[PDB]
Amino acid sequence: KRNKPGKATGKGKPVGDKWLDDAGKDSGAPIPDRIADKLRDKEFKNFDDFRKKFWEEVSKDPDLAKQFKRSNRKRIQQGYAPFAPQKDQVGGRTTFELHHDKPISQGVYDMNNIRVTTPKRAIDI
Amino acid sequence: MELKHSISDYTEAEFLEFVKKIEDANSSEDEQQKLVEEFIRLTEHPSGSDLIYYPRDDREDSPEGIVKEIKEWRAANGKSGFKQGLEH
Repeated sequence: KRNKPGKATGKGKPVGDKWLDDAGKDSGAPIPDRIADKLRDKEFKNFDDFRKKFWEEVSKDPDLAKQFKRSNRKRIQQGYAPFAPQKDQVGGRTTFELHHDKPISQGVYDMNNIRVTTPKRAIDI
Repeated sequence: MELKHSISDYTEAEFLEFVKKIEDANSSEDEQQKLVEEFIRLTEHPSGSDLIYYPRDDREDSPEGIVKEIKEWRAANGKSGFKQGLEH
């Protein structure tokens, strides 16, 4: 399903100054509502394709960009996922990941359902 | 290349060049991940990749700041330091 193409849909959620503090929690972190507006109806070859445009939009949001230090800002500017804190990594999974809160319907592109998580939160892939 | 076995085979200047290569981030993503993995292997610092991506507020977010924290932490924990070069 992550390798299948499709159309971005949904609203996202309002987000403050400690956005990815939620990434390791039960909920994970939501797609910021304003980021959600910029991706709606775009078509994606696979979920890896959505991931790149998402982090690019995050880098262009000053309120989100400043929640990262210099090296992570350079990554998201290039569409790469930021490094997660070392304690929140799992082996070679060093970077924040995009996952789904609830079952995907017949989907993977529903931005009400997409969560940013730490590798550790999503340890059992 | 003369092979590195530990961080003590690096002069501080050589290690700063290595950290600047990482900070420059001109490599492929795969190469960048392998450079950070090697960085952690060499420093043995429990912060791991946090020295690069989640630096503490009380030093410079720069290769020089990273090398300074590694140098001070390793010395205080009775670990081997950098090779002395011809600056000494």
